[PDB]
Amino acid sequence: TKQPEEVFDVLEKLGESVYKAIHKETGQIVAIKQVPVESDLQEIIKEISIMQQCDSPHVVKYYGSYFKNTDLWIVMEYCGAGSVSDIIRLRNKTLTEDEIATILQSTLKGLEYLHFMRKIHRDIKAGNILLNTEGHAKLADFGVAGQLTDTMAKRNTVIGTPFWMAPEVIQEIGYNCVADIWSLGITAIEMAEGKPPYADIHPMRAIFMIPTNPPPTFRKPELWSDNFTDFVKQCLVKSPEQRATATQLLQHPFVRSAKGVSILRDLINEAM
Ligand SMILES: COCCNC(=O)Nc1cc(F)c(Oc2ccnc3[nH]cc(-c4ccn(C(C)C)n4)c23)c(F)c1
Repeated sequence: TKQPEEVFDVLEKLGESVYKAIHKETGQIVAIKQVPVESDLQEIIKEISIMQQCDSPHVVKYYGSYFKNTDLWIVMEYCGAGSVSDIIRLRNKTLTEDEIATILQSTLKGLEYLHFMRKIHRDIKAGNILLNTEGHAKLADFGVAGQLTDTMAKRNTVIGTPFWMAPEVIQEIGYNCVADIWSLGITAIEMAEGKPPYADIHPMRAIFMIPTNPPPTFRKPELWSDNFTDFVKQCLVKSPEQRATATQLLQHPFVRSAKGVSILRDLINEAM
């Protein structure tokens, strides 16, 4: 119930509108997203309602909102390294298997938690996985997330970002939490190659082919271990009923043996 600029000292812009700020009472660094109150709020409202219901170390926290002048200030957990796709672009380097194993282990714990709560993220991609400066990965951008309920055991909205969308999401048939596991497999290729399969095709053409085409594979299979190859194959099983869960993939040899967040220390330092 206090004015936002007496609670927060706003520092630099982080994105275009998102700012770094200090919570003046604890010295904790936060991210503040500022949107005009007169803008289209549909996805911000959806996003904030999903984040408010989540309490996981693997999901970006929401701390609250304020009116300031004619803007809405949305206060969130600060992830100082930015997104995985920011880190790939900034270093001009794809991630090693070990870096990918460590990031995807934390991503999978975030998926396991969301899936237990009957949430589907629906936009899993390197752009939507943020790292804090200590190297802990967090799921962000709940703008298109779905909620299963007792009476609605499936969603059927064709939604997501085309290159990352599961075949059953593109097709008319309903789907459930394991749509995110397909998106995770595409994200694994994205982190290893810098872009998803079909990145150079028109998105609306790519969406037409994903349901009919075989599961994608690495562009240069000889670069990658049997474990990494098998991990991607399990993620990209076309049958949703047969596809591995987040819990099961946490035991996959590629993930189960991942190094701690220290292997991301070089990576984060170079990026920042
Ligand atoms: C030219 O290409 C682009 C350049 N890169 C670039 O803009 N990266 C970048 C990456 C970010 F993650 C980013 O946002 C954050 C940064 C730190 N900590 C955060 N905590 C929460 C967020 C965040 C930002 C936006 N959201 C909404 C989905 C509600 N949430 C956040 C941002 F503002 C910018």
